[PDB]
Amino acid sequence: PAAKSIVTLDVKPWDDETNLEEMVANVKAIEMEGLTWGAHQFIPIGFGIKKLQINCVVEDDKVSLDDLQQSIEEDEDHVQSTDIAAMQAL
Amino acid sequence: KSHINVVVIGHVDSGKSTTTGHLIYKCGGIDKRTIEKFEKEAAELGKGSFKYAWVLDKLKAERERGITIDIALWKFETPKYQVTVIDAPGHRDFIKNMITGTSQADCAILIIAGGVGEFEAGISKDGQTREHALLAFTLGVRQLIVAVNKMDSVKWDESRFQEIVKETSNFIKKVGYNPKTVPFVPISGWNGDNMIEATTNAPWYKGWEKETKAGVVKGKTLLEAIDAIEQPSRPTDKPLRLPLQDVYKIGGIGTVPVGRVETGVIKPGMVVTFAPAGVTTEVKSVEMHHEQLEQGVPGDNVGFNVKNVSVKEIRRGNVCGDAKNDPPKGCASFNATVIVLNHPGQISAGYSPVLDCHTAHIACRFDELLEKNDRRSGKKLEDHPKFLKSGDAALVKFVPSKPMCVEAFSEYPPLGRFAVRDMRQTVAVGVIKSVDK
Repeated sequence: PAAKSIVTLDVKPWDDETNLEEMVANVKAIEMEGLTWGAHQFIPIGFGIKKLQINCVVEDDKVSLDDLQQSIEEDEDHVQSTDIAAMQAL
Repeated sequence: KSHINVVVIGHVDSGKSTTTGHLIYKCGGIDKRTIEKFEKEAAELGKGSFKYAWVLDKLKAERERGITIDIALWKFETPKYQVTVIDAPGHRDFIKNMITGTSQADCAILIIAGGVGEFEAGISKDGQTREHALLAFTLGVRQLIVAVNKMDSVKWDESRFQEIVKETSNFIKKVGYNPKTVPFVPISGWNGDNMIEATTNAPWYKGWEKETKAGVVKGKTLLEAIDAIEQPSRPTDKPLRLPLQDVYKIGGIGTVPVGRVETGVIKPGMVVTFAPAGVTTEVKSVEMHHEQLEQGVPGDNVGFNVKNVSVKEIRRGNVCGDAKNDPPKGCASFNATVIVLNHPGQISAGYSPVLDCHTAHIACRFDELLEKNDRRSGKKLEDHPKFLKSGDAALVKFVPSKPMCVEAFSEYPPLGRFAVRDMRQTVAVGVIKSVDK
């Protein structure tokens, strides 16, 4: 079977006014062979700002995390940056 | 309890994930509700009796479907520690994360399969396992524990265990670890042998041992070997260093940078400087989560409000520190010991790939290949090598293409280790030795 890894990504908005529901909808709309979106939640990071923490399960041989991050960041209207908060073997 | 980070490494057939799952599960690290529903199901299948491994298989399936909630990090408490464990993924992009990631391990646990075929397959020179061990060693993870798994597959034979210990000792010695300071624990992750309770399947087993600077430490189980990890020291005494991840403009508040305190402490009222921006201001307030902190310590990801600064004057990659206590600065260049990983090709002076250091992402030129060295001792073997190839350790002079703030690894670890990206992977790992500020 294909080797897989669980990845938890932090997706940050531009301010305390960024529409977070649109932000996560746009992330989850991204399609990649070997990529499966998982659970997500919004976490307060201070001063009213909230970051999106979303898990995904990827097939090691098919999904480039660099490419995935770059794709998410194309949504400049909502996303300021992304970071890998955690990675775990499945 | 004190906190420590552990990274579990091993071949795909080592059973390291089953072993890791068992520890978290039986050390109360798994969510109560989760365990209940999966144990209830595990019981229903038969007359009632169930193996812990079956419960873990069901959890693995839920995790695989992307249903399990919250961050992908295991945590559990031992008698002495609060442990965060990273079961190392096989994904090639994990390499960069291991290097620049936030959770640096205090100890690595190498899980090895005892079976004849599986054992050899795991200690291959070009295997991902050796690469992870080499990376751990290079990044300063000096404590190591070896667990020889699947002992049941070899009928808990003493000779086989002894031969595995001998070959594995050679394996880790070549990486750089001193086998005498490493406990070798025979276990069966699946069955629980020597995990939390001592095994009853090996009369010849008297326990593991390891030499420390004060004496010899002994124990029987893997849990005891983890509890025996020597207390690591934190950088709370050093000057502040807080790499910026993001910067926000909040109406009525002002500019709000956000990042992780790597070293030192940040407090409201403190005067700070942002390098290489060159901006100095007072910290109005500090917040983390839903609370207004009195101080941010190493490990805390915080957002803080500063005045008289536009969200455009500071940005991701910049480093915040104390204005008067060894304030951070940009560099003209920096020298680093570089370990070239397995990648096709040769590196020559002029090479200018992108480097990831803390939150900085900047192309830096391998300005000069100063020396090629013996990796483990650091001894200079040649002056100005003409090129570097996979496996080489060398001292390289780097010149960043854009203003960049870095530190010597011996002074500020989090700002002194970096990953070199190219050819769709990390081609090298670096440890900064000096900086020309």
